[PDB]
Amino acid sequence: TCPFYKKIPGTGFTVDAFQYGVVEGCTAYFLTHFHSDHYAGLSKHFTFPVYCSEITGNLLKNKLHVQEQYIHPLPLDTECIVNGVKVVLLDANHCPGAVMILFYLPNGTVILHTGDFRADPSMERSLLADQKVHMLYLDTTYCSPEYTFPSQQEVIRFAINTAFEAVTLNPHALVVCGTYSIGKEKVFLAIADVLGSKVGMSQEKYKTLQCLNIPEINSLITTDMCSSLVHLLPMMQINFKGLQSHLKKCGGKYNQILAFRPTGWTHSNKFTRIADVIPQTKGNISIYGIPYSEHSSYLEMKRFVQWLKPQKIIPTVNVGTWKSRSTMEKYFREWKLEAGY
Ligand code: NI
Repeated sequence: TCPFYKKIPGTGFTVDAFQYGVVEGCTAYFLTHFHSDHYAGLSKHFTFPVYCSEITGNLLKNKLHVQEQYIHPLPLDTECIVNGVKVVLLDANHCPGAVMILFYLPNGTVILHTGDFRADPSMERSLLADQKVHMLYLDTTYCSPEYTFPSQQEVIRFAINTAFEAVTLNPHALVVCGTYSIGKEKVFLAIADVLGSKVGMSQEKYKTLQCLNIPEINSLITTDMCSSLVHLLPMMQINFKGLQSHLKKCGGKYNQILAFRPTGWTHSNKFTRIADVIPQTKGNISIYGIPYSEHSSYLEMKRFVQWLKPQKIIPTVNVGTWKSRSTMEKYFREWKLEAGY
């Protein structure tokens, strides 16, 4: 059955709760963003109201084939009424169309659900600053002090300079960027822009990108692989074997590959700065691991929560084991004692 952390008290609302069949009591199903763990169970066969951003709605319609009558897109940063309750959707700084939701309960309680997010100081001057938040449903993906990473901008700058140098040294090199879902689009779009190229990709991936309300998208992406010097491939193909194979497929138009695997955290975050990063190399193919994160680091999460000062925290990630929950509760108490709430 639907866990308590996906229910919003004093409403018949749920969030990211599509895998449990019909939820008893539920009159409106919110979807924070289009990642398969969160949407799991939604399909053309779902017949209840789904509330979401416009971008998430485009994806639901076109990729999952959910019928249009059941999709209720809402604009950002706007007070809206859903089934008699005031809500606001905010940018989560995660992947395209990802939202946090603010719920104003009839009794006067205020609840923030972060969905998946990457906490940032610009969220300190949104509609959140205007009133007290009593309860916080928190993306606790990286809630442990070992999880540090550079800013998105440091990582993009590194990627840009690396790619520009390699292709100026060898104008017959191909750049490849690995991908599995939506998110991290800036990696491949910034590389292409410094090289004066469009990004080439499969038909399914192109269809996905065409839903995302990215300005000038038609000038940036194509399905003609031939005509482009940055290609997207599935993450699973980003290895020496898959990359040599792809290079045979392109018809001797390129004689070298430089490939980027955007990952989350891995253990080498604990020593190496972004400037020290060096690739793995086998012959005429080089692979760079770059920690481009769309989740809060420990320090970013801590700052956001210390600012917000919620009366209660409800974790939404890593809640499946008692050890993880116990560990997280310890960090929440520390933050509360340091900050005086
Ligand atoms: Ni996500």
